[PDB]
Amino acid sequence: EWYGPDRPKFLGPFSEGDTPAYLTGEFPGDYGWDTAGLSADPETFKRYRELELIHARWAMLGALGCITPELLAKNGIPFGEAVWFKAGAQIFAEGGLNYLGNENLIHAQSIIATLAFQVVVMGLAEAYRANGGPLGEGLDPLHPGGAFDPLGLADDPDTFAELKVKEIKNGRLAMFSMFGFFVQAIVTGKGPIQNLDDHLANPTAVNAFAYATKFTPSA
Amino acid sequence: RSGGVGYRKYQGDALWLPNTTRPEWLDGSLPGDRGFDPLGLSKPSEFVVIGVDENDQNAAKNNKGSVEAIVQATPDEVSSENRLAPYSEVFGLARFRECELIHGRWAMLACLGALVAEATTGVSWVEAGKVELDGASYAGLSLPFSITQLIWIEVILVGGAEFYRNSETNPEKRCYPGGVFDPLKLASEDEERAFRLKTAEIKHARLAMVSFFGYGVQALSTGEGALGSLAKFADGLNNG
Amino acid sequence: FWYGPERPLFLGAFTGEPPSYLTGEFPGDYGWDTAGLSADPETFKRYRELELIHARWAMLGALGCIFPELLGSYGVPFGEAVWFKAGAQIFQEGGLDYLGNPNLVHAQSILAILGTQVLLMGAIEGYRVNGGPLGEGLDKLYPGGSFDPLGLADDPDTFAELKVKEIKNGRLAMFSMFGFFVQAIVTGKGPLQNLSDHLANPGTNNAFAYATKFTPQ
Amino acid sequence: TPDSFWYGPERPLFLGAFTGEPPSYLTGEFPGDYGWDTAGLSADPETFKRYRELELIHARWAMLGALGCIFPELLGSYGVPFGEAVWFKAGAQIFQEGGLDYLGNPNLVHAQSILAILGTQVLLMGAIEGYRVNGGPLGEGLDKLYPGGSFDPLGLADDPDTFAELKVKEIKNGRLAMFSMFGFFVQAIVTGKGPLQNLSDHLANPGTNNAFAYATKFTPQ
Ligand code: CHL
Ligand code: CHL
Ligand code: CHL
Ligand code: CHL
Ligand code: CLA
Ligand SMILES: CC1=C[C@H](O)CC(C)(C)[C@H]1/C=C/C(C)=C/C=C/C(C)=C/C=C/C=C(C)/C=C/C=C(C)/C=C/C1=C(C)C[C@H](O)CC1(C)C
Repeated sequence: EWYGPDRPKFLGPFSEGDTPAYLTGEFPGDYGWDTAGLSADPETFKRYRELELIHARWAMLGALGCITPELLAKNGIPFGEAVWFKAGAQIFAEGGLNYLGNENLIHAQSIIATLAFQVVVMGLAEAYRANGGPLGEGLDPLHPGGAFDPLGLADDPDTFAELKVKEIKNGRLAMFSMFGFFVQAIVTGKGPIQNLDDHLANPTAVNAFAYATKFTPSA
Repeated sequence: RSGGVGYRKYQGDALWLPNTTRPEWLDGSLPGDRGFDPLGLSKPSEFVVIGVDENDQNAAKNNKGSVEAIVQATPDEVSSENRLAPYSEVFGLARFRECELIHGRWAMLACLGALVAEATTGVSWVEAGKVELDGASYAGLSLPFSITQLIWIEVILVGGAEFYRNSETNPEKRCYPGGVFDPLKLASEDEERAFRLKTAEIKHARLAMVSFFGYGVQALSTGEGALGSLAKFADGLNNG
Repeated sequence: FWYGPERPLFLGAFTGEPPSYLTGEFPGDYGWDTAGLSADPETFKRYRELELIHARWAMLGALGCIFPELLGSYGVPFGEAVWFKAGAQIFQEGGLDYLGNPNLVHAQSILAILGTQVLLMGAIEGYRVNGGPLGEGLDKLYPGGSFDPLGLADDPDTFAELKVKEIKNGRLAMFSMFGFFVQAIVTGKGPLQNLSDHLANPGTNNAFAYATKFTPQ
Repeated sequence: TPDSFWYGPERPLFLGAFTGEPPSYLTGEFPGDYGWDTAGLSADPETFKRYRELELIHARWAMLGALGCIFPELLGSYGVPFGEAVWFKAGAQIFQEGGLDYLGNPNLVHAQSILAILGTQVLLMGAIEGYRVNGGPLGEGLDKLYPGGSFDPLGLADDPDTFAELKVKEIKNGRLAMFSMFGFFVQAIVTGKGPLQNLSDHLANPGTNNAFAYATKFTPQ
């Protein structure tokens, strides 16, 4: 289970009649769904695992940071308009951009300062992720360990090979939920907790089909 | 472990009398066999064939036809070059088995339909005609068909079923075809387990035909349907 | 996955030590005999004779409590759709109308009801012990014969898991009827009537509202 | 392979005489091989197979889509009382008060709940797309994209030359539709009208109802 040629797959009982021969079960997260045949080259399939895992990690950081300014908004925390798809414009408010509500916090007005600081920080940090450097060099490009596993959890290689599957499954629906949050903000124009409050107010009447005739081309 | 108490084994075959014998042409190979055949309707009825006579207008005497041969009856040759009279005999046991079953399968499909249609709509099966001659309804929902459209749809569709049913040539397989008609594959294997399935269908066939002949006769007297003529009996029985 | 030592137990992954006399051989073996009632290998048979008859008599019971009240909500004029009020229908002058229909059964004499039940149930539970014209010398719990007409119990391999599905569905039904007796004494309403009131407002129509119902003095 | 004019090295090419020579893996034994893989997406023969069921199913949905988008629109202009005849405005017929009456006829389908439509679409389209991958009662071990048998009832794909000829007709009728069904999308975003309403206007004045009258529509402003 979870590895070998007897792993669960992406269609269940129907899935065994078309599964790619180059997908075997030797990598975590193998459910046998490469019907478009994009990763048949084993060199590109080495790269697409790296692209998938990094995208998942920004998604798990991303999806948690989209709702924590809104759950705190309903628990009586003073924000200046904490909804994720328009909280970037808070820096053009007259009080700068205070962090929680307090002026003795960060208080950033010039975005040119915080932008150019980021690209130098993230420039070397993303450069060190590929080549290595001060937090180790000769390490696995996906799971280096050591400096990024302080708590010793990446031991017991029958457990470490299963926390990967928890790493990517928790990662995949976070990628699927940020693709949620994007579209539910484009169409509706409100925060996802406000959407989740409004679906629970009336689930039969208030759902996505109320917004189905929004993009009809009037010409 | 066992104990024979509260019942008796009787060592027998459960004929339609508690003690008579079995007629000769009935043998226990069929599921419905309880030895019930008065009037000899499935006896092997041998014939005799008479030659044709003389028309022969340019002759002296046009005699008569006379006896040629006493042939024996050969039932259930269902050779399919005929297509309008397949069996070699009208009075053959294998044809009446099939004629009992198809009478059975229409009956119990109709006896249940005579009640479920009434239990929702309230229209009895006797008066189901006029009430849809004006409007085609089903479970209180309207349907777009005229009654002229219903007959052409009926004759064309259920025609081809009754033509395809007449395409099989094996006299057992005309009764129980299976194949596509047994998707669950219940009576397809385990021939003893299939046999008590077959005795359950004929008992539900025999009980159906009597029950449907029950509906019509009491609908001729009373003029009332299946369940409306049931409540009339319980009307006076409860109060009186 | 169900038999032997690599079976699940009542405490799951953190189960530690089951009792010794539960080897993963019989259905419903989750190793939950922490009080140790059935260390006797003879008496443990008698409870497996007795758990299952409780299990089968409770699975058919649940469609006698849920099912008339469920049909009563969808337009069938029952005499008493609530199941614990159903016995009192024979003492009203309309009588026990089956499905609320007067031209059906229409019971009037309550003493004549069980006057013929005892003659049947006496003859039908005595068949389960021994004898009977259905199956003479057969298994005490799984005879097949003509209790299994369709033949879903043909191979001995698949027959083991249907015995498992019989008892897990069965223990689940017996759980609901230690339920069903409490929620009728406490509320006085039907079981789906309590379910219809909980979906309207869950945080108020739960059992903590009735927490002071048996208050003394 | 016979001399069949569509398979092999003498096959016609997507630029005519100016093509020269096809890529080294498009050798001309699959339908619709005009030798056009200039970007080279399918050099891997494992990957090149994966685009062919990806192309053919797109064709077998678009050919239904090309006929399906205009045929209620065509009959709508001759007095059939549809709710909406335009294909991109016909999905919102479930929200009107009469329900989605099929053919504009109230005594037909009469759908009310959009959830009930979608609830039974997934439970059916899951099973038959599940059957298309493998299994299913209509054929167990067959081809992934030419199953035949119960999916060729009239028996007109039996001769290996005629059946190899009709595969060329299927994909070319398909590639005509996929290009054209792409056209329905763009000339509905731009023009805003039904696709025959675009056609009956271009037949009105062809010099002024062409696409250049909509060229300044998306000016940055
Ligand atoms: C046995 C039934 C079964 C079925 C039918 C599926 C089906 C699916 N699984 Mg699988 N699974 C099934 C069993 C199991 N899955 C999994 C584990 C997984 C995982 C981890 C994943 C899947 C995923 C998928 C999807 C991949 C195929 C696809 O991309 O659809 C493409 C085709 C469609 C989506 C058709 C569209 C249907 C819908 C009606 C569209 C509606 C149209 C709009 C209303 C209008 C259009 C809008 C316009 C305006 C732009 C698909 C939904 C993947 C997934 O989640 O992708 C999202 C995935 O990551 N499955 C397990 C556990 C082992 C199963 C147990 O047996
Ligand atoms: C690892 C975590 C785990 C834990 C803690 C349990 C615990 C339990 N399992 Mg197990 N399971 C666990 C894993 C798993 N179980 C199962 C499958 C099963 C089954 C089929 C069953 C159990 C059952 C049990 C119970 C065994 C003893 C009992 O009856 O307690 C009961 C006593 C208590 C829980 C404590 C007291 C009850 C209450 C919480 C106190 C609250 C106080 C009241 C509010 C006060 C009332 C006021 C006044 C008036 C009195 C117990 C609830 C049995 C069960 O369901 O029993 C009902 C059972 O049939 N488990 C699987 C699937 C393989 C597991 C997977 O890991
Ligand atoms: C054997 C199962 C059985 C049970 C548990 C009941 C119990 C009930 N009957 Mg019923 N009956 C049962 C079968 C039969 N009854 C009747 C004839 C009647 C009549 C005429 C009436 C009832 C009424 C009632 C209800 C009494 C209200 C009440 O108990 O207060 C609330 C308390 C509870 C519901 C707790 C019940 C739990 C129970 C005491 C423990 C379960 C174990 C039992 C001791 C086992 C049963 C007997 C054993 C020895 C087999 C209640 C639903 C009355 C009624 O419905 O009016 C409202 C009524 O008038 N019953 C017949 C035909 C003789 C039955 C056939 O066996
Ligand atoms: C099969 C693909 C499919 C497509 C392309 C559409 C497209 C549409 N639907 Mg529709 N639907 C589709 C399936 C289904 N729909 C519905 C139920 C509805 C309802 C109730 C409504 C619509 C509406 C619409 C229209 C939105 C107006 C618009 O987009 O502006 C113009 C722009 C375009 C037409 C360009 C669109 C092209 C598209 C974005 C690219 C095509 C690729 C897609 C991404 C593929 C999607 C398939 C996926 C889901 C597997 C649009 C034509 C609304 C409507 O009726 O509008 C008035 C509406 O109210 N649909 C169901 C039943 C659940 C479907 C089943 O699969
Ligand atoms: C890819 C295929 C496709 C898809 C998804 C659609 C999608 C759609 N079409 Mg289009 N269509 C297509 C291809 C397609 N079309 C093609 C190729 C044709 C040409 C034949 C049509 C012709 C067409 C018409 C004429 C109409 C639609 C309509 C519709 C809409 C609803 C469909 C519906 O009501 O189904 C329901 C249909 C069925 C379930 C099958 C037909 C069943 C009929 C009613 C006979 C009933 C059978 C039987 C007699 C009754 C059963 C027995 C009963 C008595 C118990 C939807 C937007 C309707 C609409 O409003 O769009 C504008 C509409 O009126 N379609
Ligand atoms: C195992 C173990 C282990 C450990 O170690 C120890 C211990 C704990 C001791 C143990 C446990 C045990 C248990 C849990 C038990 C329980 C049981 C139950 C509950 C049963 C039920 C049981 C139940 C039952 C029978 C029931 C049945 C029922 C019925 C018939 C009913 C009937 C009816 C109906 C239909 C309805 C209507 O209105 C009427 C009447 C008539 C009323």
